[PDB]
Amino acid sequence: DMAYLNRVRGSSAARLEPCNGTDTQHVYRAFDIYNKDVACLGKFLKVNCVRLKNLDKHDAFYVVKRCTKSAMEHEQSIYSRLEKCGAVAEHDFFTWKDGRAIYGNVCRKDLTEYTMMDLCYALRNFDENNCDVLKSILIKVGACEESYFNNKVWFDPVENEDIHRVYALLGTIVSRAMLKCVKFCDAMVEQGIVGVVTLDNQDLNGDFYDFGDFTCSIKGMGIPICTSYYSYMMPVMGMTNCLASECFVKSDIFGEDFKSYDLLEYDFTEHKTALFNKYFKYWGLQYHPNCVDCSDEQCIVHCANFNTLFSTTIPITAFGPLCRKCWIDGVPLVTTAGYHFKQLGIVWNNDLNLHSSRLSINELLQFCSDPALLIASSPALVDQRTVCFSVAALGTGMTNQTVKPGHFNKEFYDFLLEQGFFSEGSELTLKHFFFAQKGDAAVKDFDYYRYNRPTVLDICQARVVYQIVQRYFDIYEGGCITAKEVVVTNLNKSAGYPLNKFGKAGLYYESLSYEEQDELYAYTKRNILPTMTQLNLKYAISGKERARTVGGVSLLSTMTTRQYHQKHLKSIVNTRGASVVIGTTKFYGGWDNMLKNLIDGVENPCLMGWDYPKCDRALPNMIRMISAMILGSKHTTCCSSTDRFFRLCNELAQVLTEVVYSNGGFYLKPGGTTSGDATTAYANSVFNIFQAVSANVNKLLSVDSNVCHNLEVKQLQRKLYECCYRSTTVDDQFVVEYYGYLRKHFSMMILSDDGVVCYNNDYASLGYVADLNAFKAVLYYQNNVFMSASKCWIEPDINKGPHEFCSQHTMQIVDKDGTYYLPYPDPSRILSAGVFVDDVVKTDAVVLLERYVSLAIDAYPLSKHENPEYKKVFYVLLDWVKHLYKTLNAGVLESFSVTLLEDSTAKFWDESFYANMYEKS
Amino acid sequence: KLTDIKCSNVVLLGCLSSMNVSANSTEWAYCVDLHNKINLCNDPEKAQEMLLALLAFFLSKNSAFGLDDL
Amino acid sequence: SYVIYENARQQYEDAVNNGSPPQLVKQLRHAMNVAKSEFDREASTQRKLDRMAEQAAAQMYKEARAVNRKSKVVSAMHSLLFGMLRRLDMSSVDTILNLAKDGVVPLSVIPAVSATKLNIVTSDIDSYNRIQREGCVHYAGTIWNIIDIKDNDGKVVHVKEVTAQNAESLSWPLVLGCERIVKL
Amino acid sequence: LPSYVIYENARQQYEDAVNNGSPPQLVKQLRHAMNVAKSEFDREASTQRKLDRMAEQAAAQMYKEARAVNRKSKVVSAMHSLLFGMLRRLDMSSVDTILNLAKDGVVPLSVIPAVSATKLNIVTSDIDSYNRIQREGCVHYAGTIWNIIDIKDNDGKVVHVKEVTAQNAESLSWPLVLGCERIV
RNA sequence: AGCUAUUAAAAUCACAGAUU
RNA sequence: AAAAAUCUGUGAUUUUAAUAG
Ligand SMILES: [Zn+2]
Ligand SMILES: [Zn+2]
Repeated sequence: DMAYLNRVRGSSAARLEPCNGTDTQHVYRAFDIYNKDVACLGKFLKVNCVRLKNLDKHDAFYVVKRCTKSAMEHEQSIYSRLEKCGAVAEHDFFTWKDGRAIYGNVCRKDLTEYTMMDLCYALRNFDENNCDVLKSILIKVGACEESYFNNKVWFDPVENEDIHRVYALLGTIVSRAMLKCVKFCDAMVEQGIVGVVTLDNQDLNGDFYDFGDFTCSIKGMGIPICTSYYSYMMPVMGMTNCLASECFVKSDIFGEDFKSYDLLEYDFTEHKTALFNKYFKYWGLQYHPNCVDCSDEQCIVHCANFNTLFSTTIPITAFGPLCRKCWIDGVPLVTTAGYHFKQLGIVWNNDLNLHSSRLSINELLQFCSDPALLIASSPALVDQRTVCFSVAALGTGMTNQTVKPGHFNKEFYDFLLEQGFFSEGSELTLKHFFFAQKGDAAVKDFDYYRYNRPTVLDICQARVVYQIVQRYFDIYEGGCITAKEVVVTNLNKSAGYPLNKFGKAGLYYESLSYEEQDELYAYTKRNILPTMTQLNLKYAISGKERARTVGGVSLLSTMTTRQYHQKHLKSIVNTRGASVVIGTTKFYGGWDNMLKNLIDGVENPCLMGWDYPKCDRALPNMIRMISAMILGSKHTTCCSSTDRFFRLCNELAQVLTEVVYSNGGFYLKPGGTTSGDATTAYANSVFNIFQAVSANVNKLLSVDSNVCHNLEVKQLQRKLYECCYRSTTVDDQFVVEYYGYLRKHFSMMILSDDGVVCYNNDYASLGYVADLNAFKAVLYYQNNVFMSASKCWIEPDINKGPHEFCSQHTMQIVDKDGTYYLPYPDPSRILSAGVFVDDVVKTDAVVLLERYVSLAIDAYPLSKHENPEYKKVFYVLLDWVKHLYKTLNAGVLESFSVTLLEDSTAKFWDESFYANMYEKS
Repeated sequence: KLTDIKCSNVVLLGCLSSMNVSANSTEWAYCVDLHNKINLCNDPEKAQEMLLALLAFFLSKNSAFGLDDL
Repeated sequence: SYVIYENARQQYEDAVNNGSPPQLVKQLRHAMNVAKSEFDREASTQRKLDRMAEQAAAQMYKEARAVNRKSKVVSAMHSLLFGMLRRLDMSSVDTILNLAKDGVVPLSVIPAVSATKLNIVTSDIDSYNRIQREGCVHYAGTIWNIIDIKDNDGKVVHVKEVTAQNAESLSWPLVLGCERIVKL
Repeated sequence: LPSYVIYENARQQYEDAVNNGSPPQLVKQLRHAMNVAKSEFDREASTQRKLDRMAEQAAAQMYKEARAVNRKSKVVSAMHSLLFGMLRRLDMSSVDTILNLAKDGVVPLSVIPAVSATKLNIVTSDIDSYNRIQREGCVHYAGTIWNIIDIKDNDGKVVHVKEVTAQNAESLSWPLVLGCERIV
């Protein structure tokens, strides 16, 4: 005992406190192991190491590993060649005697408690319970004091903004690790060692150790492999902002020592390339600073991922449209000549003409809506109410907008009290009202883009998820359609800014002939047209106090965007019996078919849903771009490679990053999404399936393959890991095999950002499929928003249907020999919809009879409900409609002496008319 | 009681908004603060207190005229 | 016009009961069939105007009602509020309105970050005693704290030797300034 | 065309035989003629409605086409005024100067107004930030010197520079909007 | 020998509800 | 000055289809 403890102490140190004595200590640590019998990224228990604490240093553990003498000597040969570099911890080699055997020992000096893998794993598998590893690492590294954790919500990004400040202090750890990785790989090539380097070999300090599986070779021409080292760490280095030290401009715009000409620079191509060769030297694959040089769709995702990581070092004022001098009718101008994207880089127009005269409507229309001329000819602006960058203000000055309350319907309310509603028994009461807003409702709601942050995907895993999510959309068809064949439902709607100052969308759709619409559309396939959205406040009944804004995209964006997508979008609503439900009705038994189809085929079923906190604001840029790439993948014959790129840029330039006009000031939007896009309800759906699949892939990799017995799952895990981190091309044979495995055990029902899942319960408990504890993990490092467990639900039995879908509860009833589901709403919504109205003339019901019809159609399902109070909700609406019709008929008789016949309209206060709408076939 | 209070204050902002209190933000941020909080309140005792604070402000704008509620 | 067809219908349908020659009956029935066809056209043309008349009357009745309501919204809404405040059983609303009906009414009310500020006009000593109790103002169902008092062009009352000396001697009205003790 | 006259002539002959008791051998021929004349009249009359409804279709289309021309000519002439209204505001002397400094003659759009414009609007939230921006009454932004010319509070009323001191700052209606101008 | 009536469907226009 | 979509209700005009005279 003591004799062995003597030598481990070393020949030049002392003060080692034994944590477990001469016996090894059992501990749980994360590993990234690929082997003939296992391929996992989880954590394993290890027994071979004795750990000792050094008392003098802040955090220094003497760890000694004992193994067969041959293995100890093998490491010594490897260490002796590598030791002269600056990335290897001090090793000491010796052997010790036992009563009947000899065994070797390898002693490491001053190794920190946790490897780099534990930091990465602890952040990519996160839940507010059993989080002691992440909490521990913060304290020892020195990011925050222990008093910080006293706050019960310290971990919530959208409620504790200071958290992003704490993580940034870990940025030095991550950045320091990489610069020591490139130094180590260089030693490998020179000294001639072949091996695979991974995170679990590295301390938090940056030193490498535990290289027992490396093999020797001739000096020089060594081979290091680092696909899994960088890939697994990618979300962390973007979440922790590790490249802050590389900021190009280190002066404040408001400082008196600033210079003017510094703002002009826009071309940072050389700067980005220098970083790549500095940190990712041995990454292997090519990297094109400007995505216009890429070859495939997979390369555009690959390069655009790096650009999002390197965009943190570029000034915020360098992005946006690039404008140029121009001549119109002989007088000068400033007009768009390109664009500078955070993701895609710099793109130049292929068509710009510097001299124009006798403008046609097409030239006149795109000149007027292009921000270049209006932004340049107005004063500057500094708005301290919002974090978003903003420089412009109308010559007329700024203004403000308020929101007025609703109008109270006295006659209907008195009717409810007479019937017995709203009694002090507290059965039902009003919950939806018309809320007012202060003068700054718009800008202070645009400020919520603060939550948008530059997330970075681990590209080695987003390749496979991009393949699987695409398989869900292979049923539908798509292509380009001529302007003669488009369909528009509402011509009486705003055309955006500044075109709305002259007329609504109908005026422009008839002033532009078909040939001029196709001329403009063909022009957009080779040029970029920036446009402005306008923030307008929604005025409708709500149950929550916060105001909600919706942007109206300029006409030239939607007029061209839907002509490019209309054929694909209309196919999603015509296909029936698929994952996307956007086109299915809830009447005529549609609700029963939707649920009965979802539940069919899943063994041992369970039911769950989930919620995205602030989806519109926190949606990452990278995953919104991919949603535009998947929906455009159908254009295979009608467009060449370059035509699809310039149609992708036009979507990013007009929707993702925009010049937003609100209350007389133009602001530069940082990202996210806007509800006014032509692909809103369908671009959300693709993102929704991206998170659901990405949660499956993330967890399936982490299950200990050494104890799995479902051979089909065991083989899938090994093929999945091999296809991600150890292959250059995805074999589509596996994807069809894995996609056919989700459809049997993880069936889905998706509709925009609202969806339901029916999943095999036995597999989820073991971890072969996603689970609510897995959706917390994927959102934290892919959306950096915390998904509180109280906002989602689980229903362990299918007889009750989903708890809540599309804001409507579900009930199951038995009738004759058949049993079916029925949706019914929240009762307070139907009653409150009549008491409070948004227009004064609606206070008198007799003017609008048809408002309570078509509102009792939604209330019929309540008639089947158990609670007698809920039953009254439907029958009161029938009496109310009866009261109105008999009042109008007698009123017309007295006033004009003509009697209306009641027989034709007597079907509206009998439940037989309403029941026909929830009858199958 | 409670549902009468939640409806007797929707008409108050209707009277105040018609009287053009929206011109100056300081007095419109005071009313909208009460209007929003009174609607969400569940305790009838507290909801009454806010209504009286809003009602007292309304009288200050010289809008009493003839009263039948002696 | 329709009476002609009915007279022919009654006679010719009854003719079946007598021994009229079949060949004449065939012609007689043919004429009756034509008359019935004409009657149907009269019914369709007449009633198509009748249903149009009903629609026009109902449409204009709704329009007349709608335009009538919008012409008196502001005055009507004030009555709506004061009719609603009666339905409440609380006595607090009665106290405020009773004071307002009296000679004591509030001046401008100032929101503030620290505490709201009140200004109250007290025309007579009785009005001052109404709201002032224990050295504090009891208005709007809350305790309001007095800071300073203002005379008719003066502040001499500030010493608060006011209960009897000032009522007989000095002029009125008397104005108070207060702040809310509890912040909402 | 003359079918109606032919039918009327046949009708006259038909009654001019029946009313006096003409032999049936002639009446039968006339009755056949009436069927021919009436049926021919009806078929020709069927064209009248087709022509009439095509005439109204033509009238609706012509008016619709004519109205569309007026609307199109109105908007384009309105956009010329807007487009040439903005051309009058450009300070192209200042803008062109920076375009020479740019290496390739191109500059970001989000930087032109902040570098070349002559007026700046600053919205301040708290006096803690006001005194951070203002120094001796001048503001520096984008490495350029601006001086304060005008101030307006949230309500839209004018505020004096001497009125923004600490004690009176609490009374003001923040946010406070400053209007600045450059000195060259 | 082609003309009149009642239902069903499609299209256009107008208004009104619910959902993300 | 009040957005992108899906579903449903009422009314008016036109056409088509079926049955009856
Ligand atoms: Zn590339
Ligand atoms: Zn295409």
